Amino acid sequence: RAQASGEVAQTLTQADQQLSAQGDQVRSGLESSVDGLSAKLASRILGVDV
Amino acid sequence: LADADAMHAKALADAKAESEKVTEEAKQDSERIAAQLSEQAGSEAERIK
Repeated sequence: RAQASGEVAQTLTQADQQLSAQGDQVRSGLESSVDGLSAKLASRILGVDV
Repeated sequence: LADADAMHAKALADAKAESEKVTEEAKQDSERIAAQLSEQAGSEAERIK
């Protein structure tokens, strides 16, 4: 039980690190995506493209 | 008195034999209970994983 708990905690920590880095990269991409996403959302809200 | 002394000797011999048999059975048990608890430990560890 203790060994499994320790291994699980280590896996959670390793995930919290690597997955956090992955999220940073995906956030960097989303930063470029924001402009187009907002433009299309505004176009839909107004209608008539734009 | 001779028969009673022989009965006591027979009782001691049979007690030794029965104690040996009981110890063997208890060792086999202890082994099986230990195996079952080890399997339970593995199951719990895999559930936590």
